[PDB]
Amino acid sequence: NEFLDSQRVWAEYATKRQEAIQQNRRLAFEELEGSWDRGIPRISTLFQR
Amino acid sequence: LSYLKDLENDRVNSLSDATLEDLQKMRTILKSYRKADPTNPQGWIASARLEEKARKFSVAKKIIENGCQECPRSSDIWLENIRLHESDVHYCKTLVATAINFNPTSPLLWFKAIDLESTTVNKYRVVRKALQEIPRDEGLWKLAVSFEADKAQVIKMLEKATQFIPQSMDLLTAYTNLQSYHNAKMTLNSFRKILPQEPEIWIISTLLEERNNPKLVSLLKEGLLELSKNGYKATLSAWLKRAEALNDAPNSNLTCQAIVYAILEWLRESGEYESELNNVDQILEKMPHSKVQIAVLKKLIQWDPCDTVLWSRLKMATESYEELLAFFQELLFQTSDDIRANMREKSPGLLMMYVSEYWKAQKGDTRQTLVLIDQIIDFAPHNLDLRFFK
Amino acid sequence: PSDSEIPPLLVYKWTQGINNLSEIWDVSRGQSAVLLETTLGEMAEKID
Amino acid sequence: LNSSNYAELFNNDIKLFVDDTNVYRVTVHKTFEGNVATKAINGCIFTLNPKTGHLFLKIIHTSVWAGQKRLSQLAKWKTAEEVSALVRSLPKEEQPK
Amino acid sequence: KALPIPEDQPKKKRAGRKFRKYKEKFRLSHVRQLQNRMEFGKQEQTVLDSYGEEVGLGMSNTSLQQAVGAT
Amino acid sequence: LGLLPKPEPKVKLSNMMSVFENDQNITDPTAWEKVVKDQVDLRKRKHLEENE
Repeated sequence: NEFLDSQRVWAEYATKRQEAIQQNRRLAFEELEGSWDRGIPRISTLFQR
Repeated sequence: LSYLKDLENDRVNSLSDATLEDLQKMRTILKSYRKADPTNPQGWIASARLEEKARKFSVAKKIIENGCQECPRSSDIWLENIRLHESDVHYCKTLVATAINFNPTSPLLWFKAIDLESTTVNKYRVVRKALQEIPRDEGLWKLAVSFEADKAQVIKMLEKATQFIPQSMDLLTAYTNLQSYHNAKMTLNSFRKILPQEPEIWIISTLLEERNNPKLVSLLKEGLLELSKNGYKATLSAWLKRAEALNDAPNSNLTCQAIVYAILEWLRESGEYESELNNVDQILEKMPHSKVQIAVLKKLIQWDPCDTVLWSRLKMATESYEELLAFFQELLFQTSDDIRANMREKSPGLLMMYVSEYWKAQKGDTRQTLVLIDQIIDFAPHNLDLRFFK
Repeated sequence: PSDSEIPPLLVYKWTQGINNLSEIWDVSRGQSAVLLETTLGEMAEKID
Repeated sequence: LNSSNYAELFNNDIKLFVDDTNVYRVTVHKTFEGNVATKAINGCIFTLNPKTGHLFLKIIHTSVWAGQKRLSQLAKWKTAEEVSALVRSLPKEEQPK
Repeated sequence: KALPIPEDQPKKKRAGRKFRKYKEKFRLSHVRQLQNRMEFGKQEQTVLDSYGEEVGLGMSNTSLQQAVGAT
Repeated sequence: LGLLPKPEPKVKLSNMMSVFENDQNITDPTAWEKVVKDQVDLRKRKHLEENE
């Protein structure tokens, strides 16, 4: 479940990033709530300080 | 004597998720803060921040908006609300609409709106609206100026900006650039001369003047005029500091030189400072291998004999990796009548330096010889140093 | 160990690879797969 | 801070005393005799740096309380806000422990 | 060499800027004292250190502070 | 095994705030200051006197 879910949520993240790029924005870590504590590495990684 | 764990090596970040119970206390505190009259605004903002951190991205949306709606009408809260909704378009737009109706006077909202709107026409429209509402916001004007591709409209915009913001320098410069005539320049000057402008605005005029690029001696005159007309605040080498960046642009360096000369003249008229000169030197040393600095040194040399300056000039030339040589030639030719005397008195290595420069320049070994001969002739008791090079 | 995979994930990946090699499972023509695993005994301990 | 640990106050660490006792000053003006006189004056927030003896005295204006309720509670919050502002103003080198 | 006769003397009683420091190195600090207190009801705050997640800050971090972030 | 003199507490302007063996330390602040400063001076003066 974790690996399949990782696969899913990273794809999702990528999509989000692409969207942001299209609309000229840094990717809002507010949007990634829901798919936050999922993925390996976690999406909590990408926005750690 | 197991010692105590150095206090400041305690564990810090990537903690466990914050406890509901814990959060509730914070919420209660924030409620108290809010309900004990609005701040007006910041209490709501604080709450929002807490929610963001807590974390939560739903409750905040529910509550913050509501809070905004009833009592407060501050730009800051609107901005916060906008931030909360990164959901690209519609909500943000709505928020903006809500804000500008209430606070049209606060630029921030307008800026936010501009940022939001992707299409260029839309952006332009927004800018126009802002202008209509708020006249003074320089940044907005600049943005407006930037947007357009055509000419007449741009010109009009510039004019409007000029009318509205009395002492925006960048805008003025842009306007000047736009019109492209000496008549135009004159008109601009006329427009400006009526306005009170003490500090350092005629620099622009000077710049405009030497757009022609051959004219250049009148620059000095203009510079001289500038300070006498204006009821001025006593400053030394501020102009130079400001000149720097300006000088660094194309077709400006020459202009800067004249200004520098004028400044020097003014200083002389006022009186010798000692510290001012030192400051100038320091400035020159900083941001080296630049032309305005060199010009200053040249001017100084013309005024009075300075071996240190000459060394400095040489150094500058080296850094550049010819101007100095040219200057020397000019000195020799325009006024060898008055220079020969001073040079003779000095009995210096200036001549030697010149010779060296010539040598460096030319492998053909005839021009240099000629120069040497001239020098020999020039010096009335003839200097000893010259002959060896020959 | 790479910096990409936690070992469970690595294992999973390996499994996937083994499945996702071209026609490994078909042995109709007597094809023989052989998945040699082994420690390199004393390796660290016997560097010159 | 106690009678005990008073000497702690004058180590080389920077500190601010914050008195919010005099924020909502209501007055009933009284001389040595004791006559009544009702009013609701301007207030203050005493903030003191006992190293330097700077006294960041925010003068709370009475305009604050016009149309306000839970007044006491509000006062505390106001004081806190003021303190925060002061802290912000202070540079990191001058800020308090 | 023998162990000393276990007697339990409390002779010292000292203190003094000079002597405090030294001893301050060995005393538990105030933040460590705070840590040693754990709030009662709550799931009390832990730092997951990779080598061992085990570690509870404890009531070092203030309630509000805990809810938000570090100190 | 004597008590021929007595040993007092060597205050300074950094101790000052922390000594309580001698009285008046918050009671009479400027008196206390005078005492402590005075003591310091004496110490210094004594040293100088010795040198002389």
